[PDB]
Amino acid sequence: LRHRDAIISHLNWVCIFLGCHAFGFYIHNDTMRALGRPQDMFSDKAIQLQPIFAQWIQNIHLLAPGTTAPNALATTSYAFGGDVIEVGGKIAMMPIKLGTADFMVHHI
Amino acid sequence: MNDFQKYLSTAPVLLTLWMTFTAGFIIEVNRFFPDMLGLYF
Amino acid sequence: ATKFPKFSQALAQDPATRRIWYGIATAHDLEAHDGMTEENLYQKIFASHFGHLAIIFLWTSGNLFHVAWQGNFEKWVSNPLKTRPIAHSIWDPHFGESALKAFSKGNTYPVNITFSGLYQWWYTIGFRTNQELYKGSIGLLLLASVLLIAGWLHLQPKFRPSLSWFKNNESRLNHHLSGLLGFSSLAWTGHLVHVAIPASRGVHVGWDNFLTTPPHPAGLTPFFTGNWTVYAENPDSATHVFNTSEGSGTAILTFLGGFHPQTQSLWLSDMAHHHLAIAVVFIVAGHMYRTNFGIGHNMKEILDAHRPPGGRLGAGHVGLFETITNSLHMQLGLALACLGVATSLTAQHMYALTPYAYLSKDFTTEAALYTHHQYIAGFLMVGAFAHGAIFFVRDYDPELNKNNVLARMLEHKEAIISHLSWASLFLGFHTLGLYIHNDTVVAFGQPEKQILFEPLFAEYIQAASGKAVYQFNVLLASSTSPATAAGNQVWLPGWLEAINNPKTDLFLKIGPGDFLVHHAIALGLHVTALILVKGALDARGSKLMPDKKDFGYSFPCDGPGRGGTCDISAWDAFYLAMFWMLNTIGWVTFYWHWKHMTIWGGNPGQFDESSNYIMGWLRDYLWLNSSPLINGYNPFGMNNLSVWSWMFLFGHLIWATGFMFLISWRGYWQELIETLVWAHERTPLANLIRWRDKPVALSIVQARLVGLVHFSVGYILTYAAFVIASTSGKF
Amino acid sequence: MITDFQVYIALMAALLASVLAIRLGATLYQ
Amino acid sequence: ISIKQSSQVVWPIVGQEILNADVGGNFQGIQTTSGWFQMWRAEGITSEVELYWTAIGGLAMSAIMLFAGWFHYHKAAPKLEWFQNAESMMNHHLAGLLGLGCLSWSG
Amino acid sequence: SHTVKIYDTCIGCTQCVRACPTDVLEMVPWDGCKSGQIASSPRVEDCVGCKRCETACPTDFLSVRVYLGAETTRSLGLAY
Amino acid sequence: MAASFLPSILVPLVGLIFPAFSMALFFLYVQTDDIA
Amino acid sequence: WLRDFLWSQASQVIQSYGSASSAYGLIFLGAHFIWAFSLMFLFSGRGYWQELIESIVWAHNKLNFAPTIQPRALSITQGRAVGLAHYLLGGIGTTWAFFLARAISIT
Amino acid sequence: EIGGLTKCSESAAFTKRLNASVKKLEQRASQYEADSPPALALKQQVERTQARFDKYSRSELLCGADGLPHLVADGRWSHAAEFILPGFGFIYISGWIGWVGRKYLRAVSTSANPSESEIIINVPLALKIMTTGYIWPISAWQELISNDLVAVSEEITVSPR
Ligand code: CLA
Ligand code: CLA
Ligand code: CLA
Ligand code: CLA
Ligand code: CLA
Ligand code: CLA
Ligand code: CLA
Ligand SMILES: CC1=C(C/C=C(\C)CCC[C@H](C)CCC[C@H](C)CCCC(C)C)C(=O)c2ccccc2C1=O
Ligand code: SF4
Ligand code: SF4
Repeated sequence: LRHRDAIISHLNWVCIFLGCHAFGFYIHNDTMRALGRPQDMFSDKAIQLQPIFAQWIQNIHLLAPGTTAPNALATTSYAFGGDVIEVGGKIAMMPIKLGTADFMVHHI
Repeated sequence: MNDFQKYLSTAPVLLTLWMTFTAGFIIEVNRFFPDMLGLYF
Repeated sequence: ATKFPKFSQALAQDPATRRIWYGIATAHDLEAHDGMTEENLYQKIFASHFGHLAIIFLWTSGNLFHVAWQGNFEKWVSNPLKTRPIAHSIWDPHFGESALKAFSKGNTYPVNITFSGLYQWWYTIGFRTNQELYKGSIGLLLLASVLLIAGWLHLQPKFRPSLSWFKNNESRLNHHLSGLLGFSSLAWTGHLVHVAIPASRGVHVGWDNFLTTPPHPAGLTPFFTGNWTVYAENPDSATHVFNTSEGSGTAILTFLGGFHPQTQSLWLSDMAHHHLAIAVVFIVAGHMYRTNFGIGHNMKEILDAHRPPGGRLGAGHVGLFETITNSLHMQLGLALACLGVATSLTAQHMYALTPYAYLSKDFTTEAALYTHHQYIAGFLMVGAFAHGAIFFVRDYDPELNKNNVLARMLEHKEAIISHLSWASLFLGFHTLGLYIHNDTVVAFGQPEKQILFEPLFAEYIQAASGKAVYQFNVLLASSTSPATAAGNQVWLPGWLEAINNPKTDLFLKIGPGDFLVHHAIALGLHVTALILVKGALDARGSKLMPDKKDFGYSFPCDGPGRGGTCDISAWDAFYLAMFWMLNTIGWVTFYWHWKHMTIWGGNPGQFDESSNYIMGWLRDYLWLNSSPLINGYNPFGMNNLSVWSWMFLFGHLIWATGFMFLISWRGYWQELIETLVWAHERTPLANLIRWRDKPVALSIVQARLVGLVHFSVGYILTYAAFVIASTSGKF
Repeated sequence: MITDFQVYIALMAALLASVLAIRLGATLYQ
Repeated sequence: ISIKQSSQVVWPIVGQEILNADVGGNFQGIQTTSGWFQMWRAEGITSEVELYWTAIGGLAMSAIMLFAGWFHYHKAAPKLEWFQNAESMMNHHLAGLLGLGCLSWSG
Repeated sequence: SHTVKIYDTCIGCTQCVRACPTDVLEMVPWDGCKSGQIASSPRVEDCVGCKRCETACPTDFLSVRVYLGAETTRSLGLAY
Repeated sequence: MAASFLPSILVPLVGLIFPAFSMALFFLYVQTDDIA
Repeated sequence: WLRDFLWSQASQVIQSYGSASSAYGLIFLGAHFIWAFSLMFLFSGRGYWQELIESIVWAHNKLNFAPTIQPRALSITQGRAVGLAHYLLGGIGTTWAFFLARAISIT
Repeated sequence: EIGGLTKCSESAAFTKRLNASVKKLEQRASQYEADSPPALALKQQVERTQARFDKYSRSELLCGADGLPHLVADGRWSHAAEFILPGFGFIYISGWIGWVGRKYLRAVSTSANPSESEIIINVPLALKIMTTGYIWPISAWQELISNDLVAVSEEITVSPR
């Protein structure tokens, strides 16, 4: 209660920073695509924003079954990597890859 | 029993019973006399 | 008065950012300014009016200049149906190469295509070359300079008119009727006969040769001999090719009726005769009032004489002359109401009775013009009621109007408001109920159970004007009717050809969907009127706030006491009614656009069947027609509709941002701004800089206004993008 | 087509209109 | 795999019976998405009679909870000192509610 | 500064004075009512315009009226 | 010199220079303590 | 998002009339309606509504009847609560109908 | 006929609609065995569809180009079954409801606790009063003539004008 002003002012600034950058990515992309400048977009085929930390974690979890969880025979979840699990011709789970679009949405 | 009857006499309980009864008779009329687009029979 | 705003001591001493905002928002409320007198008020308004007219003429001169300089008007004239008229060139350094190419289709350089109908209008009135347009632009630029000079001059001490001059009703009305309207209409007839009609007949008449090129071979001899029928003999034939001499006649005044067969627009001779008769009517009308010559009526005597002898109107109209004369707000309310009616009539009559050549073939322009004028009409009607409410707060004197019609409105305001509420509730209940019943029965796959009332009364009106489709043998649809035998003498053949021609918009065929949508429109009109009327009639006070007139037209609230008083002012009624005006005009324009899109697409039956339930509107109008708009740009490229896609999203964003101001209120924001001030004061290297106007949250009324402006701008931009992109990307 | 001279003429007329507009604005301000 | 799960059926009235979809298994109804069939199959439920008995027990437990609420408000209401037993409450809810619940479900 | 007026329907109940958060109002002697006192607003320079005084007033219509006007630091309730 | 050059000349003046100077002038006017 | 997610995937919910999914199209529409209905409460204030109720109470009194439980516009806080409740019901129910029609089609 | 319409019993589009609806129902029915409850339910739906289409055919209902019934509500008695007679029924029922509600409110206005009687209904008085609704128009006329329906303005509150 005695430093509420500091807490709220810093949270306000964090919100402005996050909102401006995360949503400005989308606004920038809409403007670039509308102007016929796809090569100037934030995208995989352009200026990239790769979620490298999430990808690093995904690789670690994919490698876990034999090494850091040696008694586990398979991964905790196929979303991290591995084969496609197929049931009745439909996909039950398969690796969920993370790129620029996933970066933008996670920051949203 | 007087107190319970007075509770049943409160506005929401009576509205619920009355609207349920009205809805029931509308539903039954449409069950036995369906598709009345006007009084043509 | 030592700081901005110098017109308000109270605002100039506020130490917060509020001082700036309110200054801007109160600059044109000249009555409230410090030290204002009535005479100075009228003089400043006069000068501001000169400035506004200068702005209008600059805008028109600019349209002419940009078309002349950068448009394709000569190519359009040579080939109207296969050219897209240009508005102006694009120069935008942010464009990519793809965008430049996309926006330069059909041309060598990027352009915007005009949807204002300027090409069709200028073509109809006789413009043929870029040089003529440029000359018009130059003339209007000079005229704007003249108006600016006049505005400056009438503020000089020897040229400021007196209050008596501004309050001379009879003379101003005489001059505005006979001169501003009647003589302007006569001069326009002169232009049509000398310039536009010859241009339509493949003959050049300009400043070079008009003194020696009579607009009729018989000259003015028939006019002065009273043998006027000569001017009607030999009209353009049914094979007349517009802009050429083939099939042309020589009539300059006619009453043909209907449309020119090739342009599908009104005959130029018919329009010339219309303006000549109008000129006579208005010049005659402008001689009614007494100015300086003994003859004529006095308006005060007219008003005071009209009291019904029975007494059901009480004192009658006594007191109204002084009330109107001394209240600029009542005068403005009357002007805005009549202008709103006239703008709606413009929208309704231009689509049906096409006045300009080839305009009915420019579908996007038709949609844009109708939507534009209907939205402006809505704004004008809302303004009329807002200024009525302002009049009630600031100008109405109960003793001057004692027992007159104006006071008796206040006397039965409760009956008026309650009955308007009953009408609104009835329309809403039954229209929404019928739509929902239809939606439900169609959802359960039983469309034959729909309730589909035939708009029999309107179909009867159409038949009475001659429409044969509905099998009503009444009046002009009846061969033996007296109306038919009389009308066949002048205008009936052309009118009957047009009205029974399904390719025209003259009395479009209607059915049950038209019935339901019309009752929805009536709901919108009644609710908007209810809000505006209750605001005006409760502007002076109510049971909840009996002394409301002491607090002014606009004020936030009267606090949380007495149960709570948010949005109690008359300004708040204006604010609430803006939403209903937008919703109503939206329903109107949605109806117009969907009916026309299905007509233009060759399948009216889609509207006729799917407009009877809401899902039909959502799916077959909005969803189906969103397609070209949303693909203006996509992962594969862009086309020239990408600007409309961007504007569509822009409008959605602005509308949603307005929601923030409308829903979240002041206290939250003020507390947040307090922490912002703390942060800035305590941050090194940034506290070297300080504000000189204390940051505060926006005020209660200011936030309502800002939310309303964001809402309205988003609404308008979204719909404009949709209507333009959908119509132009489909056809 | 509109010549360069005609464009320059229009711009001069615009400049006149702009100075008259500034004059009127300052006058209304008083 | 081919049969759509459905556990709600609507009566034929005013045409609403169209909501009884052709979900397969000689059965018409609404396709339900709350996962009941998967949970029941995971539990070992193979017959509708087992479901009926689970429903009967659910009714019995509902009545028991209602009586317990009446009893602990009107007949035997604990004192505030009883409620202020954070330590004992945590011990019971961890070991008894969560621990024994997990042990019995594993059983 | 805001304007605060007392009308002669005041019954001297002292409720507006107790409600005021910034001490704008005070009770003064008066022979117009049974209680022998009327409300007064000598310190309108400190009035924030909260209208708690109006919420507290028991008469119909109000006997104390707050009309909002020219804003100052004091009337805007600024700590900065 | 040609009129076709005017957009690339005038557009930066209308859309960048003019708003900046107008906004600076209005800021200076609203910050002025004694205007009359 | 507007084109490839909302516009594209709304196809099932808006084309559901006349099938077993028609309840979803109806609920889609009704949720839109309730969401828009909430904005009346969220954007307005009770002073206006109380003043309108005065005119309506007048009409009832003009025919010699009126409740002794005097009608009042909702409180400020209740106006906010009602507006928010209808907002959440409308928006969430719209997403509910949309998701369910889409997912029943794709499963 | 009226409005350039045609009787649904003479409308090809109407009969096409009937055939299409029946065909879709029977196509659905064809996927099951003849004795399955889905089949019986679908065939009952088929019968109800046919009965509805036939009932609309035998009526006076008019049909537009779409093959759907349209209602005539200009006041003609030849179509009175579409708006006028249902409207009579609605006015009668709604006047009954409103008259009995107003009567009950006025009756309990003089009770010991009028407000309590609005949130807790005196059921016997309410049922007695509700049974008197059937002569609501006559009662309304008598109340109007006896000056009990309409109050005076001097007795009704208003706000300052
Ligand atoms: C889509 C409509 C919309 C938008 C754009 C906003 C925007 C915002 N809201 Mg609001 N809000 C909304 C709807 C919206 N809200 C509604 C409907 C309500 C009622 C429930 C609220 C109630 C509400 C509350 C209670 C709060 C907010 C807050 C905020 C701010 C969050 C901080 C931030 O990210 O700033 C960044 C700005 C943006 C994200 C907007 C666009 C950013 C662009 C794309 C990038 C930067 C552009 C840059 C400025 C250049 C501009 C160029 C220009 C000069 C031409 C942000 C300004 C909060 C706040 O103020 O926190 C600090 C806050 O507490 N809002
Ligand atoms: C005959 C001489 C004459 C003329 C030509 C004018 C002209 C004008 N005066 Mg006026 N004035 C005059 C005499 C005259 N005045 C006299 C003698 C007095 C003193 C008694 C005044 C006192 C006066 C004042 C105080 C003001 C004016 C203003 C104006 C301008 C009005 C705005 C405008 O430009 O709209 C022109 C509009 C048109 C030409 C088209 C009008 C069409 C409208 C929409 C009506 C259409 C209706 C349609 C025909 C039929 C009805 C529709 C129905 C079918 C539904 C206009 C230039 C105002 C101004 O702005 O000055 C700077 C102003 O404030 N005048
Ligand atoms: C309602 C009346 C009316 C209207 C609106 C028009 C409108 C038009 N006429 Mg028509 N005309 C009319 C009546 C009218 N006319 C009459 C009664 C006749 C005689 C029968 C004509 C005969 C006629 C001919 C022969 C021609 C036109 C043309 C035109 C078009 C271009 C005019 C132009 O160059 O604009 C610019 C504006 C002006 C020329 C007038 C304003 C001039 C300003 C005020 C100059 C300023 C003077 C000041 C001293 C400057 C210095 C001071 C300042 C710098 C401070 C335009 C559509 C021309 C056309 O192209 O048709 C297709 C054309 O060749 N008209
Ligand atoms: C789509 C959203 C929406 C809807 C449906 C309404 C509806 C209404 N507005 Mg509102 N309004 C809105 C948005 C909306 N408004 C917005 C965004 C604003 C800006 C703040 C306003 C500002 C406003 C003002 C200033 C006024 C209105 C008024 C009205 C009433 C007009 C008369 C009428 O049509 O009665 C018919 C009633 C309806 C259409 C609503 C009922 C909906 C269904 C049919 C009822 C179903 C009940 C259901 C069976 C029971 C619940 C089921 C279950 C929960 C138990 C109507 C209730 C006016 C009024 O009060 O007039 C009397 C009025 O003066 N509105
Ligand atoms: C029809 C349009 C119109 C008219 C007739 C008026 C008239 C008036 N305004 Mg208003 N105003 C307007 C629109 C208008 N305004 C708009 C759109 C805004 C923004 C919301 C304002 C905001 C505003 C404020 C804040 C104030 C006024 C004030 C006034 C009054 C004093 C005159 C003045 O402001 O000096 C005119 C302004 C100037 C002379 C400065 C420059 C503008 C000139 C005319 C043109 C610019 C030159 C040109 C663009 C150069 C191009 C260069 C480029 C090519 C490089 C006068 C009654 C003032 C007042 O005192 O009220 C009583 C005041 O304080 N107005
Ligand atoms: C309005 C509240 C609400 C509603 C209507 C639902 C509805 C549903 N839940 Mg959900 N749930 C909720 C809140 C709700 N949930 C909350 C707040 C949580 C977080 C604890 C969960 C966690 C949850 C789980 C883990 C599961 C459901 C499942 C379901 C579905 C099956 C219902 C069932 O009987 O499964 C009965 C539940 C089970 C058979 C599994 C329960 C396992 C958990 C871990 C037991 C925890 C109990 C414990 C004592 C709680 C104390 C927590 C502790 C930290 C103090 C149904 C759609 C089930 C499902 O999706 O089936 C297809 C499912 O497995 N829910
Ligand atoms: C008021 C109507 C109007 C409007 C909205 C425009 C708009 C435009 N002009 Mg055009 N212009 C106009 C009149 C107008 N013009 C007139 C009458 C002339 C002849 C002098 C020109 C001469 C002109 C040239 C040579 C060029 C433009 C260009 C442009 C474009 C970029 C802006 C620019 O740099 O121009 C600069 C404008 C000037 C140097 C003169 C401006 C003269 C007008 C009368 C000023 C209007 C003031 C206005 C009424 C004040 C009120 C607005 C305010 C209250 C919001 C933009 C579309 C550029 C372009 O086409 O790029 C593709 C360009 O190169 N204009
Ligand atoms: C519309 C609206 C109202 C008016 C709405 C009111 C008074 C609600 C009315 C609720 C009804 C009376 C209860 C439910 C009853 C049914 C609608 C009809 C049944 C009638 C009887 C059986 C009781 C407010 O009072 C209000 C207050 C503050 C902010 C916004 C608003 C707001 O938007
Ligand atoms: S408005 Fe508030 S601060 Fe002002 S006198 Fe009343 S209670 Fe005191
Ligand atoms: S103004 Fe009102 S609250 Fe204050 S003393 Fe007088 S009656 Fe009491």
